Order: sequence, then structure tokens, then C-alpha cells
Amino acid sequence: PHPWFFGKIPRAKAEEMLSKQRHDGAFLIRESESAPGDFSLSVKFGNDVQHFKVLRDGAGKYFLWVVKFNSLNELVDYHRSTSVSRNQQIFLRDIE
Amino acid sequence: PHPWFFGKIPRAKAEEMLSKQRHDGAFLIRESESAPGDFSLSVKFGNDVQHFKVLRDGAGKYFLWVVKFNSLNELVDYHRSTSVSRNQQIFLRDIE
Ligand SMILES: NC(=O)[C@H]1CCCC[C@H]1NC(=O)C1(NC(=O)[C@H](Cc2ccc(OP(=O)(O)O)cc2)NC(=O)OCc2cccc(N)c2)CCCCC1
Ligand SMILES: NC(=O)[C@H]1CCCC[C@H]1NC(=O)C1(NC(=O)[C@H](Cc2ccc(OP(=O)(O)O)cc2)NC(=O)OCc2cccc(N)c2)CCCCC1
Repeated sequence: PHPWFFGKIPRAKAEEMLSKQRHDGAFLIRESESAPGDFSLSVKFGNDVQHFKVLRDGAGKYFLWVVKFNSLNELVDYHRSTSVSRNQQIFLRDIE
Repeated sequence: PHPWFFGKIPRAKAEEMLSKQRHDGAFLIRESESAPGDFSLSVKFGNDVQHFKVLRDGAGKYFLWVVKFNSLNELVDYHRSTSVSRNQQIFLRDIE
């Protein structure tokens, strides 16, 4: 059962928790509060926590920037090895 | 972190696992293999395991039959107390 799926929690709690984490890339997927039906990827990086809105196309694939995936699961794993950001190199790693 | 979110697993493994469970209502949400981008709710009931396709409307709310929710989280909790089925009375309960 995935350890990164936190269901519907408030952005700030995600921040509060993640800020407590030790490694850059620790993340969780949460269900959006501001954007009902949208997922939000939260990841730790340095002093801050960043959030990426998970997009979904007309065919329903999800993606962050351009490469499409047919599941949060896939998208998550994929970025475990391909930066989630384009400025910095941030790789997802399971929270502790 | 929710114990019912299994990410993307094959329907049959869900069946295999759930069949092993002890109580009617033990369930998990899995990402659909046949319907990419769609979630599937699997629940145990008697000898069988049932699957409900999780619908999503144009506003993006999710639902199973008619009452809409803005998150799998909510939808899941709600049915912990309101049968997921209309013939039988099946309530979600966390897997073991
Ligand atoms: N997929 C992406 O997020 C890419 C591609 C599309 C747009 C933007 C890209 N993302 C980004 O540039 C970055 N993120 C963003 O632009 C994020 C994307 C996002 C938008 C809404 C969200 O709603 P929620 O918080 O209730 O769940 C969550 C995430 N935007 C963002 O944080 O805006 C500020 C913010 C502050 C307070 C409330 C909200 N909703 C949003 C990358 C990380 C640093 C900040 C910029
Ligand atoms: N939300 C629902 O599922 C309600 C409302 C809309 C349609 C049907 C309703 N569901 C149902 O009647 C019941 N379920 C159904 O009709 C389910 C709904 C569903 C459809 C596709 C799915 O794809 P996946 O397996 O790869 O994830 C998963 C679930 N249908 C179903 O099991 O069809 C048989 C089946 C067999 C083999 C492969 C597939 N995909 C489907 C309730 C439980 C007993 C069976 C009937």
C-alpha cells in the first residue's frame, strides 16, 4: 500500500510535515483542497517545500510538465529518477 | 497515510488479496489498469470481491452512484457508513 498517498490533507499540514523531513525529495501526493478533484505533489527541498499541481489531459493521462503517465503510481515512480523540477534536480524519495 | 490506497495493481491481485480477507467490506482503492486514469474500488463480500468503477463528473467530483465528493478520501470515508451497494448492505472497512 503506498506510503506516499496522504489522501486529503491541507497544504499547510503537508508543509509542516515535510519541513520536518530530512532529505530533499521526500514527498507525498495529497488530494487538492483548493482544486477539488486535482492532486498535488508536495516535495521537500532545502528550507522550502514545493508543490506541483498534477495535470491531467483530455485523455485522462496525468503529468507534470510534458511526459504523460496513466497513473499517479507511474508518474510517482518515474520521477523517482527524473527531476520533478526543471531548475533544480529534485528526485522523489519516500518520506520517513 | 492511508492504508487503503494500493496504487496501480492488477484487478486479479486485488481479488486474490481481498478474497483472503476476513470481513465483508474490507476494501482498497486501486488505479485502473483497464481504464487508465480511472480508480476502482474493490471490496470483499461473501465469496466474491466486487468492484465499483469510481466515476467522476464534469466538475471533477468523484462518486459511485449519485452523491458527489471532492476526493477519494471523502468518498471512502463516507461509505464507511453508507452501503456501497444498493442491493446488499456493504460498508467499507479497512483491510488487515
Ligand atoms: N505541474 C506544475 O505544477 C508545473 C507545471 C504547471 C504550472 C506550474 C508548474 N509548477 C511550478 O512552477 C511550481 N509550482 C506551482 O506553480 C504550484 C502549482 C500548484 C498550484 C496549485 C496548488 O493547489 P493546492 O496547494 O491547494 O494543492 C498546488 C500546486 N503553484 C503554487 O504553489 O502557487 C502558489 C500557491 C499558494 C497558495 C495556494 C495555492 N493553491 C497555490 C513548481 C514548484 C515551485 C513553484 C512553482
Ligand atoms: N460505480 C459503479 O461501479 C456502479 C455505477 C456505474 C456502473 C455500475 C455500478 N457498479 C456495479 O453495478 C457493479 N460493478 C460493476 O458494474 C463494475 C464496475 C467496474 C467497471 C470496470 C472496472 O475496470 P477494472 O476492473 O480494470 O478496474 C472496474 C469496475 N463492472 C465490472 O466489474 O464489469 C466486469 C469486469 C470484468 C473484467 C474486467 C472489467 N474491467 C470489468 C457493482 C458491484 C458488482 C458488479 C456490478
